[PDB]
Amino acid sequence: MLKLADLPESGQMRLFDGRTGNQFERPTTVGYMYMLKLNHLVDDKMHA
Amino acid sequence: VIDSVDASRVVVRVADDEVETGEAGVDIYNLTKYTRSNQNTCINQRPLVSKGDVVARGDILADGPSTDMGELALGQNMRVAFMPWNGFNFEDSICLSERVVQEDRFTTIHIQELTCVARDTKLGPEEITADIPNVGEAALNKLDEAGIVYVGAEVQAGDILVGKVTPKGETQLTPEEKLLRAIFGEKASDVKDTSLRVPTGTKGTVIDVQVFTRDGVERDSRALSIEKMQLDQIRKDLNEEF
Amino acid sequence: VKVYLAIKRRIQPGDKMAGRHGNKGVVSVIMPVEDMPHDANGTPVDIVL
Amino acid sequence: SVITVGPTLRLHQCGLPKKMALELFKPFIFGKLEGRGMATTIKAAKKMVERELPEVWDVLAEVIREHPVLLNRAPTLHRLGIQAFEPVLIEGKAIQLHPLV
Amino acid sequence: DVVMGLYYMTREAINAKGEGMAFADLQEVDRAYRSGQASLHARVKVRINE
Amino acid sequence: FLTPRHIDVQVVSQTRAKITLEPLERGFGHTLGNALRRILLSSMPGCAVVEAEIDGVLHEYSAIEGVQEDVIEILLNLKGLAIKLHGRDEVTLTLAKKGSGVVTAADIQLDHDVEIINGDHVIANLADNGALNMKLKVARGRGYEPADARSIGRLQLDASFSPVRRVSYVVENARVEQRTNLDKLVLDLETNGTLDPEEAIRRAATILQQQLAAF
Amino acid sequence: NEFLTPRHIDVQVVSQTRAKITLEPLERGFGHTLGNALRRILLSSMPGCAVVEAEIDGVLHEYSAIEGVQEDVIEILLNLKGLAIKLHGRDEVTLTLAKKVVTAADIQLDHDVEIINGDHVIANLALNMKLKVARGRGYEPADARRLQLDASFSPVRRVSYVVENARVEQRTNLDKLVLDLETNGTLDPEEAIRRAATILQQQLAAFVD
Amino acid sequence: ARVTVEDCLDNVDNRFELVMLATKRARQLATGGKEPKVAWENDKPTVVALREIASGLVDENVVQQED
Repeated sequence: MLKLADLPESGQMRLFDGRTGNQFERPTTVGYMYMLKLNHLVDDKMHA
Repeated sequence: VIDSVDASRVVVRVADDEVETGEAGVDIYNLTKYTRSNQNTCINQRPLVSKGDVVARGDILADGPSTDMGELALGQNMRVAFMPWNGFNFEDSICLSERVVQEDRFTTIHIQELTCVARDTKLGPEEITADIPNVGEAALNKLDEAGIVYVGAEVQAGDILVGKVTPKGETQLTPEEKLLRAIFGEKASDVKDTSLRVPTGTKGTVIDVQVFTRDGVERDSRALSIEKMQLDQIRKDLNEEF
Repeated sequence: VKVYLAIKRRIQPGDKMAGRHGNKGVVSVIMPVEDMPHDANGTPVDIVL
Repeated sequence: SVITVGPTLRLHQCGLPKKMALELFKPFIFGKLEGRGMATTIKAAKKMVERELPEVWDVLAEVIREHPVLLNRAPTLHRLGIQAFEPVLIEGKAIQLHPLV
Repeated sequence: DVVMGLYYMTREAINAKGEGMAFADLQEVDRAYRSGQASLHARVKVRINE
Repeated sequence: FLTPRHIDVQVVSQTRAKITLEPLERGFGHTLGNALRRILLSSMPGCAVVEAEIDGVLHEYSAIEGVQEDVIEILLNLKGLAIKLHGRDEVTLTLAKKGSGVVTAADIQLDHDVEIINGDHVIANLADNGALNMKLKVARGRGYEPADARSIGRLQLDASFSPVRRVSYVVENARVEQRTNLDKLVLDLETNGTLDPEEAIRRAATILQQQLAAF
Repeated sequence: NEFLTPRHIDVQVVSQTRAKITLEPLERGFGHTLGNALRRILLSSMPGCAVVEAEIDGVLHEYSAIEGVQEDVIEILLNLKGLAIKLHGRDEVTLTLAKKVVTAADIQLDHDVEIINGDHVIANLALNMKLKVARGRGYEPADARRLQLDASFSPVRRVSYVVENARVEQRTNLDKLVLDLETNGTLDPEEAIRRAATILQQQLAAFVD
Repeated sequence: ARVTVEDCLDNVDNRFELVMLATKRARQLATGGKEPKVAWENDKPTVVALREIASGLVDENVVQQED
């Protein structure tokens, strides 16, 4: 499923540095993580 | 088949196979509106069907909160990499991007409750009266002649919502208090104002107010507006099912 | 009486964010879309772990 | 409150949001407001710190740069759970902290 | 994160671009590394004003 | 020591467009591409629906008759709408439709300075039970502005405009017979059609010159 | 649509070769943008002059040592690599030094090249060389295109910046710029910042309106 | 420019009496009877007191004579 959609097989993408602009001499891993939202906000716990 | 889809209620038709002789098409479904849960979070039902489609037994018509188009859909997804970036994800921390605040992806809306009572004391009774002392222009502009803020008004931090005036007798006032009362020329009001307000850090918009009165007691005009809105909504859904 | 006040809370710096495999975390600030590293396709990364 | 990490701050300083910075420095802002000569009262001072005026941050930032604060975890484990830092003026509701502490 | 920075920063590499090169000083090496042609791990030679 | 002139705007779609200005020297192309993306992704003048007042429902949560979607869904569809404004900051728009038919973004009554881009974005679904009626008040902002920082029917919304979504830079090797390494850059500006990409580059040029005139 | 114009308030100067400028009034996402762009245009390329060719006497390779110096020929080459040379007349000149502790001002030079760091020690007497400098816009390594060696043409030495939030009355989320620089001494820090930013002015000034 | 107590902690090696000395110095500064030696760098009297402690300008007998 990684190799059929024009994506690298090990998740070893080649990324570009947005801050410094120097080319990374190492392949990185990106993707999509489905995360959750919690009932641990600041507004219900803030005591003023 | 589905005749008409509305966000308040949905109706479906009954086929000739799984039906009785009399009262063939009778199927109402009151969708849960924006009410209060137990942990002060909002709950609602969103329809995911169209007009002119057939359904089956046990089909999903309207999904609740954190459910979309028939399946459980709790959160959202975004592009995620594994990198310690500038100490923002220091040990196990998170570093977001401007897409989640610009597209309102992982934002959440809570429904905050505020229960105010209007009791009866031995020195003087209380009522929902809009004529409250120590009320400025910004507080009086939000509340009506009854004493309750209108449906859908912007509530800021430190706003008076409900109307509650309590009396007092033999307060033993200081000369400084009567001096500051006589300087401004205001009347010596012996009735205090114990109306509830919002806590610090809450600045939102109200959606509805629920009022309960005793049997054989005087009713507020805001209560009359609430019960007349509820009865015209009930008569509207009875008329549409008829 | 009881009034139902709805707060339109947004993303603020310091909210709680965890995934599905028990990785508790707190967001730091609202960093822009350019500071994150991007690939050659055109889609920059959003939430870096 | 809840904490978060701030990596752009030194060891001799930290971050702190203005919504709690208006109240944790309340006798200091009352003394500065009654000593500089803008408002000698305290009820108008409460009204101007609850009305979110524009000048409250300019008169409040004098006791942010060089004024210590204390911060303690509510589950206390050892003696390093309490600390001292220096706040700055940021936005939001939660507190940024030093990473290496 | 800081210890992975010191780990991936200081390394004994076999094959890289700029193997056997000479650096003038510490900040000249910082200029030469950030130019985009030098690697973070390479067998190089530099004097130190310690 | 050459200045980048005679740019070429390669428009391959209504969202994405390629622009290659000139091949730079050895080490300059990544620098100019990173600087241009760092300034273009920061803040661009876009437009979004910041205010919305409905005459059928008082607030933005309770449902009404005739509308299939929820009011949260219709305000999400309004804040997800791409709108183009030429020379006006605030303009009042209306929306009204009666009948059993769907409504798209072309059904909104535009003006001489109000232009609609998308036509496939479905606004809502109607029925024969009831109808809807609401007014749209949009504004042009610089950066992100929430409803908390910025009568009874006034309902505030957050500024959610996105003038640019997906950009990157791809370096190549060219030859114009003046040096050894000539690195040219390709910039895929993907926008929502609310503004011109060349005008966005000119706006970022004015921002960088107004920011570096002080130094 | 009103943008905030930045104004230079203070400039903390501690020495002639190290300065620390700041920029208080900025926007939310423009401060880190301008700071990282300025750091990039100082680290990437800057037009200058540096030693691109070297030659030793009696040592063909870098491993062969010489006689007449308490240090090694490795130390002599690393000492001559650390010089700062600025010139504007010619493009490639060859410098010759013939001395039998020496200084940097003992090299035979004409009026075209201007020596700045003349107190830099090269060798220690206890010696002939042929150095050639050239103009370079970017970094020219030894692999791409003791004979060939590296060259540092940029007068800047170390760029660093930390951006933090400031005290803003009219707005909420606006951060300031703190920038620390160190140079070779041949150029002023603010003049080097201006001479690096003027190519960013010229690259998009004709396109702007 | 920064709050540094190491210049006194490496000098007196006590970490006890400098708290009382900076206490009396800050009280004399807030009382308005004694002028500070080092100039103000947009700070409170605490930073000036700890800087006068770490610089070695005020001692126990000097603060007792200033009282």
